[PDB]
Amino acid sequence: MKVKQLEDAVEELLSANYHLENAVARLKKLV
Amino acid sequence: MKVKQLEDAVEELLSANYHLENAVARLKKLVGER
Amino acid sequence: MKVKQLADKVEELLSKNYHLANEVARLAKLVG
Amino acid sequence: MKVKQLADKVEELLSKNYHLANEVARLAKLVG
Ligand code: NA
Repeated sequence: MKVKQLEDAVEELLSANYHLENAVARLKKLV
Repeated sequence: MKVKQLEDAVEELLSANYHLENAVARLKKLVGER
Repeated sequence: MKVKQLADKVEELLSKNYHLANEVARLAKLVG
Repeated sequence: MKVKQLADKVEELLSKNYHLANEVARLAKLVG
């Protein structure tokens, strides 16, 4: 299960980056 | 609009932290750390 | 004020983000 | 190595995380 657990960690990081990208997008619009 | 834009950024940061929390929990379980 | 409170909240959440990223980094190095 | 490839992927994505978080911080200070 090591590989499955790392694959899951990777998916969580992809999602974290998605949401930070969205925050960056909202704030550029603001400035 | 700046209040709305900052509120929306906070919401995205809450979601970003939720996913990082999940990645931490996952790797803790993998390596066997409480 | 509202904008100051939200700016402070952004910084609070970013501080937690940096910690969590640091923990992922720490634990990734141990995965073997 | 599957494991090494995924560990390197974690590091790649964390590097991007750190930049995005720095950008939110930079931009929050200009909006606010
Ligand atoms: Na999400």
